[PDB]
Amino acid sequence: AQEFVNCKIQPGKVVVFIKPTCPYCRRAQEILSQLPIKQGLLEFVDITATNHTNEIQDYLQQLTGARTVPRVFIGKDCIGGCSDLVSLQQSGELLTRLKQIGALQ
Repeated sequence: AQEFVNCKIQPGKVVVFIKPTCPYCRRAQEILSQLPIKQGLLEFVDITATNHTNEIQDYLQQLTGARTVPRVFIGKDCIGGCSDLVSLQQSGELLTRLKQIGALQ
């Protein structure tokens, strides 16, 4: 399953692949949704609701360098997982990363 993730991301959206069975996806949800971002851009896309985690996660491994979730895509740039997301929040690098894609408002 390649097209699901591939077509779900675009530039000029903050797409995030998640599963509700990751405790880490709940972190990323507050972490990201705490920040003032263009309405509709933050989209937590699911990897078990409508698909095959097992396939998509492996595809994400190839496409982004890691399979483990949450997996934040700030406008066709995968920033990494929640470990990286924490740096970019605390360092503030995330804010710059986002506003390029026309997010913060």
